[PDB]
Amino acid sequence: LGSMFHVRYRMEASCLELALEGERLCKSGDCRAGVSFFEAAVQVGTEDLKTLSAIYSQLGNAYFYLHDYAKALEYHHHDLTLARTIGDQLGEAKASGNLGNTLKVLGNFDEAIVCCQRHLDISRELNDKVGEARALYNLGNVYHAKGKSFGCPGPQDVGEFPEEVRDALQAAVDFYEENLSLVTALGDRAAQGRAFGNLGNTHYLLGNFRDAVIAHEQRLLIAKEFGDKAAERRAYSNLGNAYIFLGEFETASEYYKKTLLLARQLKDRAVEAQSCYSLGNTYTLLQDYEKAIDYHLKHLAIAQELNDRIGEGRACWSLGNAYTALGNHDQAMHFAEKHLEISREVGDKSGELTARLNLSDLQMV
Amino acid sequence: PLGSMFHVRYRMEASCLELALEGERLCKSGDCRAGVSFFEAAVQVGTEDLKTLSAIYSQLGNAYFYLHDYAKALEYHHHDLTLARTIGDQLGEAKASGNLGNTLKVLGNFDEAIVCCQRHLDISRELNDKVGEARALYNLGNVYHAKGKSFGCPGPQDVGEFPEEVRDALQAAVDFYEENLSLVTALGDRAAQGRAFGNLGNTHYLLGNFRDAVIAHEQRLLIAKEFGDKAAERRAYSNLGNAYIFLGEFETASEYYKKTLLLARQLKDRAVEAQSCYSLGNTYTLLQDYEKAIDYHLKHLAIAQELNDRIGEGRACWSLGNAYTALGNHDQAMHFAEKHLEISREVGDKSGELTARLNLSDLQMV
Amino acid sequence: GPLGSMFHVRYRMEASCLELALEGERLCKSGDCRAGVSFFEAAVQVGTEDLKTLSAIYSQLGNAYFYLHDYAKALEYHHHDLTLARTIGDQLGEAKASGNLGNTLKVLGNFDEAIVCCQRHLDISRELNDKVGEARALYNLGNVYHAKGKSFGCPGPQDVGEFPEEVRDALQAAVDFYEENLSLVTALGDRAAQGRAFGNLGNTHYLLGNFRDAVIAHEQRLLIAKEFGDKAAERRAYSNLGNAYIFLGEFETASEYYKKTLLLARQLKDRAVEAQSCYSLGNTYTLLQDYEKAIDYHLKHLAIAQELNDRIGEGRACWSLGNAYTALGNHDQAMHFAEKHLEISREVGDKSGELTARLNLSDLQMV
Amino acid sequence: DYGNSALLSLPGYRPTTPGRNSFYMGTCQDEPEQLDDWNRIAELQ
Amino acid sequence: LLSLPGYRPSFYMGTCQDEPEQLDDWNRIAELQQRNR
Amino acid sequence: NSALLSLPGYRPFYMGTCQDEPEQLDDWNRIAELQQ
Repeated sequence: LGSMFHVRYRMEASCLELALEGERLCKSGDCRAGVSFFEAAVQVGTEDLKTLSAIYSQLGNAYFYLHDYAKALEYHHHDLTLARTIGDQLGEAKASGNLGNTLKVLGNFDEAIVCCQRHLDISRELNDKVGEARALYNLGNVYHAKGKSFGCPGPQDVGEFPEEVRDALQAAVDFYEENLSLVTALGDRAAQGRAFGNLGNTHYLLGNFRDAVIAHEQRLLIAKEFGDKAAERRAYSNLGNAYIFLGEFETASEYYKKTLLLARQLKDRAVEAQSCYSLGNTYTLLQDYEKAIDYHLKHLAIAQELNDRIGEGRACWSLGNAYTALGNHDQAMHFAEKHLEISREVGDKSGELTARLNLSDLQMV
Repeated sequence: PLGSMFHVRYRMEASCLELALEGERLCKSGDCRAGVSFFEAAVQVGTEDLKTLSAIYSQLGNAYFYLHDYAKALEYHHHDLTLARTIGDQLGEAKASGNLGNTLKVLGNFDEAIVCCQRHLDISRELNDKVGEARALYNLGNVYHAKGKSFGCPGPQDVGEFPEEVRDALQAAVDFYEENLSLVTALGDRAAQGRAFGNLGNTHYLLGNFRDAVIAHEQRLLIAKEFGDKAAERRAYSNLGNAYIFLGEFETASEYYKKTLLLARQLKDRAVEAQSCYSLGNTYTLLQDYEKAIDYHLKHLAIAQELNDRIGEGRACWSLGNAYTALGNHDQAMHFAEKHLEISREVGDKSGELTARLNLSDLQMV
Repeated sequence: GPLGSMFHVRYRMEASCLELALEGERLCKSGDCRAGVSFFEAAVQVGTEDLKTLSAIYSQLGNAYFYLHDYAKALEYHHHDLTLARTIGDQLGEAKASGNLGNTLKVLGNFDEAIVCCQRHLDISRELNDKVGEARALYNLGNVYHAKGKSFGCPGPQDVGEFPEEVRDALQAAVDFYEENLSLVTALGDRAAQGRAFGNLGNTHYLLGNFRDAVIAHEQRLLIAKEFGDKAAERRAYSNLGNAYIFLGEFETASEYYKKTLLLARQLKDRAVEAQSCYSLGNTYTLLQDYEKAIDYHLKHLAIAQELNDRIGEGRACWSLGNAYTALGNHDQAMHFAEKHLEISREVGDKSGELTARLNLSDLQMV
Repeated sequence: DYGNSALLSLPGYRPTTPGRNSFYMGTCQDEPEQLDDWNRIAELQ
Repeated sequence: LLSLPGYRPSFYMGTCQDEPEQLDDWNRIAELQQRNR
Repeated sequence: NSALLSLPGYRPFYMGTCQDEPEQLDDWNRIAELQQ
């Protein structure tokens, strides 16, 4: 009892108070305002190096989420520098990991490898098994991204890819499987799911489609266990993709159908449209062009709804070729015009030249 | 009329001296933005006369300096120095070094600024030019004063841990100002004595030598009265009030801030008038006479709203909130705390916004 | 039945690198290089196996960016073309890429490296005994030194010497290269290249102060322009000839060459060249002290300037008219254009003109 | 310089000489960037 | 550790109020124009 | 002396330019002839 002293509360704004406000704003999802309050706490400064380390790291993570990777690099670099000088090698490893992921997005893979390697080595030295696993997952992600950054991906007919890409993807497989081994031993079902998903997509890019199916089937089972409908839908989509490349189009259609089922229940119009587009291409492979037109039209309508102009042109080109395979030359000419119009409007120089070469031929019959 | 074979020579359109003279007249009138264009035009034409060229460079540097384009001020003062050195004009070399030093001083390149102003001093002593020697001493004092001032605003009221780097720089400024004062008093230049006393007083003020600061500013005040310079008189009154605050004699400080307000109202300077009211508000807060503190903080608020000074409006709102809280007016305190929150959001004062929230939470409970 | 109802499905594919490249080239042929660039860079994204094709894409992208005044990307793609030609040891391609890289560097003011690249073009051409390439490299080197000499002192004291020695040396080097080009081009019987050489040789002599040699070279340019029926080149020759005769002091001859520029300008309906011709005629008759004719042509220039909204040229006419009227004695008409000169000089930032218009009105008011 | 393949710094090139050959497919969508970190600061001594 | 931003293990006044920087030079060129005329 | 004339302005009608010859880019048809 004695609350007639509050002119002393009127001065303030403590290093800690600004920081806590920044964190609450990021918790609510407004990281743009959170950054201002974090940098304000930086201006005030503090004596407590443990607090300062936390501020730098959450500023890096906040800038990372706001796609300002340059300043994300700045503050994670400061966190690493601070952790190194006072010897919190526990802090050093975690900062190296965040610095690595930042470098991974910027495309500086060579330094990204080193930083996450530093995270792995320190975790193994301290016998930090959860940190070791997270390092393995990070390394897998970096090599997965490195392999993907060269890809105009070609398993086409019988295709070859550069040795650099195969080596990077195989390295990702090794890291993911090492992560999986340690995560299964720790009994972390969530991390097991994430590992199976990325392992499956890496095999998918490599051309190891049977192994991809197996991994995504495990992702599906874990997604059901957690009731994560979003993850369930991703597994269904990846499974459909893999069965396409195996040549079993009937099986693929039923997996894409299950993606559509969950998309309609989540009322996700964007995923619903992508599902219809995949179904349209599946029935094109099955040469049932009537069903292909049905799904490509459903995709077109959702695209026009969401004003997705890019996807509109994709539907027009597909519809043109579906109608051409049936013989409707008047309906084909209609969508080929719409393909030319959209391709001009969005700057698709490739599409514009194709739509011209399509109308020239179509006009003659 | 008796000479109409005139206007083929003034018609031609050209000369360097004519462009230069136009630039100088524009700077005399205070429009240095237009003067710069005419000076750089004379530069494009060029001249044979190196003494004229030296004058052009120097006045371009001084013009750019006044327009806060310190990068080009450095360019032309550097050219003036280069020219003075090649032709061996040592008096011109010293003056150019001084101007280059002051430019570097604003740019925060203190180490090179010391070198240039030291060069000005050395050449002045070598030529036995006492007025140039004095000006160089004053410049060196100013540079060290600025160097000491540049180590962190987070030393408010009233620090305590002064780093030795700062103390050494401020003490060097004191030495130079006193050397300037000695030479200026011997030359009988009362104006320069006033300027020295002012800067000496403010240096002692930053050092924490408040009694010496009072003494120096009292001398500045006497010289300001001698010259009838009301502006300088008001500056002396303001510095004196500041110093008496740190001595702990708040009653004396209030009467000096009152005299600043008197001269501010007679000069019709609304901005200085508002700063004076704000200082008076804080003085009576230290005297715990919160009724008088509210009176002056309100007068400051009204002038702030007049001048649309949004920053100063928030400062008044926060002060009024805590003055009313010290009296017990919970409703009036909540009003200004809300206005403090609003302004703090509008101006991006993240610190102020969080405080206004922590203030309203507590105030609401009565 | 069609001949291709399922070979229509073969074009429903997507677009090949060659197809995108050919579209880019057709757009540049039509003169819309802004759209051509997009299709070229699209072909770059697709990529190709054929290094000969890739070399052509880089070079035509550099030339396209050059025309669009985006010299930074012109440097990029010509540098890639040079790099590719060097790795595959295509020495003919290496020389051509060096020449284009040199001309790009010439525009962006880096003459020292531009010399190196064009010298490389010359050396490889001589090594392969490629006489047409040797000639083009000589012409390029002449152009670079011509531009180097022209950079600085533009504007800047130029009558009877003496300048910097650096400028005279660069212009003399241009003369040497142009004459070497001329010798090789005359031996190859390339009349078009002979014309281009004579023009640039004449303008180099003109800057050097060798006005008699400039006249001779431009007279040859004029004869070749007539041979090809190139009215544009014919008009350029007439203009250069007038300029040279002014500096020789033969103003009557100069007026008749400027008159012939005006004739061709009126027939091509080129208002801008037509105005420049009237302005030159106005100054010529001022030198001949026939101020009535000078006012006539300076007025014709003023009207076209106001039409084209050329505010700069409007002030130039006002200043000339003021002094032409002053030489006649029309003090009221002179004061009118001197005021207009002051107004324009303020509006366009001509600080020199503004001070002179003031010094003009002061004097005019008193008589 | 010796380098038959080191010139690959030049934009896109290089030649080398049940079931589904050719015709188009789509993309694949990976796993979530997992940010659990919005409560590292809030625990303090 | 010694260079990392903001660390080491106010109330409003309006402090200082310095003395004004002196410029008067707008005379030297016209002054030279009676030194040769 | 070499440092002396490094500064702008030194040392003891209207015209119209020399109007040079236009930059030669007669090239637009390499790629169509490369269709071999």
